[PDB]
Amino acid sequence: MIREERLLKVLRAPHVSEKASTAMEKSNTIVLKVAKDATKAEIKAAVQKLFEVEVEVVNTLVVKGKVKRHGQRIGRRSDWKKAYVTLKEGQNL
Amino acid sequence: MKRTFQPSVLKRNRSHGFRARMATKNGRQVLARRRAKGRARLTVSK
Amino acid sequence: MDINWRHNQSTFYHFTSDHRISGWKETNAMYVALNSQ
Amino acid sequence: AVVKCKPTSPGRRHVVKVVNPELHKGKPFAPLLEKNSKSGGRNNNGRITTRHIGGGHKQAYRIVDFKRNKDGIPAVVERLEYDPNRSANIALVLYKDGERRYILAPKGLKAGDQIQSGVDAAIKPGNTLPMRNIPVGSTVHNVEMKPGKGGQLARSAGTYVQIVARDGAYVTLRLRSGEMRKVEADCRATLGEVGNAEHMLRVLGKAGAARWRGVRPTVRGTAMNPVDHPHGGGEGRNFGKHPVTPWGVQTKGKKTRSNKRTDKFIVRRRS
RNA sequence: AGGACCGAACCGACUAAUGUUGAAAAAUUAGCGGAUGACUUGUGGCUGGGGGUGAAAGGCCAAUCAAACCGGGAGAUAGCU
RNA sequence: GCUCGCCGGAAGACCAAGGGUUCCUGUCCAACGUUAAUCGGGGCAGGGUGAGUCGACCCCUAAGGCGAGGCCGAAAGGCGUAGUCGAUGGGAAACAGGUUAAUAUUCCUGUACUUGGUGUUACUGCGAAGGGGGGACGGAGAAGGCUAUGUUGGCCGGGCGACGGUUGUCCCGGUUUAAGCGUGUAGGCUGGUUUUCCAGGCAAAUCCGGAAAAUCAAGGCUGAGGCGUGAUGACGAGGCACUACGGUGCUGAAGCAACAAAUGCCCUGCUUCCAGGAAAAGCCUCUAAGCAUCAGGUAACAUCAAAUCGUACCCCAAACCGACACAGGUGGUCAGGUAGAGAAUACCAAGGCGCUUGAGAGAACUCGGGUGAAGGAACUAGGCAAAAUGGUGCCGUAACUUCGGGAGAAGGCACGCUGAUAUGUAGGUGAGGUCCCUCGCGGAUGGAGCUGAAAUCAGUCGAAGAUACCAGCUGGCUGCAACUGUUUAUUAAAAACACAGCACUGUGCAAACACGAAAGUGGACGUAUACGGUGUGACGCCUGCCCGGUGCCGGAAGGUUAAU
Repeated sequence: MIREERLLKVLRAPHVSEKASTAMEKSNTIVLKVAKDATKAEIKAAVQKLFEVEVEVVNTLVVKGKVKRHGQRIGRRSDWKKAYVTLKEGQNL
Repeated sequence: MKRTFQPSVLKRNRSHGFRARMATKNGRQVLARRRAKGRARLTVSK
Repeated sequence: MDINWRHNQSTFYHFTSDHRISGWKETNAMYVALNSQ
Repeated sequence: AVVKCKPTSPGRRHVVKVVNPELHKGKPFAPLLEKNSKSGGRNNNGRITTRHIGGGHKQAYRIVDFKRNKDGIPAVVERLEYDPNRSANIALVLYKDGERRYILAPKGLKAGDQIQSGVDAAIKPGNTLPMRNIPVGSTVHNVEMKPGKGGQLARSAGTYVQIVARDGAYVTLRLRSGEMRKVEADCRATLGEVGNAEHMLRVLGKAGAARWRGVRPTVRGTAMNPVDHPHGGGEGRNFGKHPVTPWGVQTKGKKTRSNKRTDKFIVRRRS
């Protein structure tokens, strides 16, 4: 088991896209941004707990932040971890 | 025309990298002079 | 925008090619000197 | 045997190769092999210390028992194998207890010949026993310097050492170089002379035969420049100096032995 | 079998033309030599300045070599311009 | 969108290094693009990189680095043991179809495979930092069996054709299907089984090795491919139905054989020759100390786990290295049709491009080419350049020679197409049918069918039959260097260097010598048939005289002479 505080600081936000929508409606999977150091074990236990669904497997990746310039000053956006969580037959949210 | 600098980050880290500089006292003088001058990218590690 | 212009001068400030004038300009000066002995 | 190759190629004109069907054609004995990496003539400092060394074919070392301290057990020679690390040839020999070794092969030694060691071993070639038990004047190779150290003298092909006199404490040996030196009595030695005396009859034939043996080109002193060698320059084939080493020491005649520790053993010097 | 023969990849550079404020701080074009060997090449390592390495030209050692580069003595000295 | 052209052993496709969002969509033309710009690898925003099986991480080590102690060194520090790190190497397993604008061995569909932990059942000896095996591996040559893959025929679907003919020996397309499981082949290796004993494998050992017998003549190991399953699944030319007119849903015939054939597999093999051809871990056994009605191990079933990191895109290039959107440089993989020996070359298939200034005029002159009267090197330092020769088979070929060569010496003949030999030859491949055994992926047979040179005779056409690209100029005298090679990257490729060969000299091993204040290392895990230095430079005939000067070697009588 994983203690509550860790399991909580792991799911950050859901990611909205038309690839997300097709993944949501056709393959029954959800893509949402997770913590930087979060693993597939802690991600799967969270979606079982806070989202009361029947999670099957977790596919993860990290998107390197794009380099953008504001005015003349150059900068690099903070890189974030992406995650595909998939479920069996049930979801309402 | 093959030029002098054909890059390879494996050779680049092993020659002037941070652990290579820390391995001897003379590189420690180099790393001191990076700090004394105050360079941002003081080493070639990244 | 043009800092490279300040740097691209600094190419033949430390040349060594003695067969060319200022490192880049090709001439016949070799022959001229060879025959001016 | 030696054979002259037909000059069907310009490089094949002057090559005489030593053939020997008695040598084994199969792979050598597995548990007596170990890694021997090439050095290139460079020491631990990385600088070239002995030049003209580099390249060549890859070689695997073979542990040859130069000590011959397995005493009293009869042994039978299995086969004769090529050794790349020596001019001579080695003999894979099987002892009576069933454990195999590599020994440096004398002349008449072939497959099926018995090998014995110790004070009870017979006086026949290939047998190893203390020098005080050797008759004076016989053909002897694989000679120890200090007792129990392992064979150090007359190792390469065609070599032998003659016993001139036995004092009882010391034994005078006429070495292959023609030097007479004293050797203490109880050093072990092997009868006969080693069996590859025609090794000096081969000729390499071309430059590649010297290159793939690990020998590099050997640029001579007068083709150098004054900053590299004492010989050099001259606007075309000028020497005008006494011939010296590249480091300035005079060669071609100058003696350089300054040991002063083994001078008590040297009865008389080579000439 | 051959440091064999003819000839592509590959390695190289013998002749000529163009180019020479070039397309290129040494190349292109038509020919040219080796092409199973002393061959060639990818990856990593080793050898450092009066030192390395050199099938030896005083060549190569980051487009720099009859003594590399960077910093310091240093505002060297200059009866010279 | 229709044509034209270029590459097609690449100017196509996939990667590694390297780059770091250039990838996709929407949006704008300030600056960048050597022009315009609606376009972009440009600016802005959003989206996109999904792994038990791919690679990294991880186990193990090579060259080497670091280096507890240790040795040595004014200091800094140098070398180095036990160890530790270090891939370019060795170690477990995933394939076919489908999907996005951008991801695919990652996602979905279908079918698989591997390694650990735990539980249960059944059996009983487990057990190393140790022993042994295995990992384990040179170059070249030669086939044989295959396969990828291509050609032809059959089958299925479609078409009677812009201008003479075309229901035909007619024209176009397709004829695809993996991993895994089982069978066990073409081959290759090894005689097998049992028993007894032993100075070895530091101790020990049933294991390795060695020595005796008995018994049988067979087993074992390895092994491509084919075969059946996987798979009455997918795909499929096309058709049907809606069309955000871009495409999107539904449905779908034949789906075979012969020939040819790899540089890919058997093959880490076989044969052969010296230059004699990594290490260690995983893996398989052996025990030691201990454990010993346990701990464990083995076989079957069940269950859990296989984390983390990269996954876009370019990668022979506008994105890497070249200051540039640069005529340059950059390692690996795939490789079809015709002609062709061929990865040459010419035209093509799939695929990608027309090179980020165009439009005219048709001066001199410059650059890259084509042709040429007559002469044919008279030009010029010099046949520089240009021109010419070019392939296969056959005939024939001199001086000289180290007997190999020279030599493709030189110099000639034939080459297309059509028919006959022979309604395609010799040959290769080879079914049906017949017979015989172990009784199969068999053996003898047998020739259907397919493929198919080479030559002769006869006729024909052109000026020309190796008609295009491609593709040796030759001979005579001679200096130098024996030769293959190497060299001043970037004005010198040579007669220069090297070279095998020869000679002299040094060196007896703790060698000589070299790098190092030293320790230590190379030499060399080599031992005078070896190693170092110098000189000459195959081979043939040879290498004459001089030791006064210099150097080196030997000598110690006498003269001189340091510190003391």
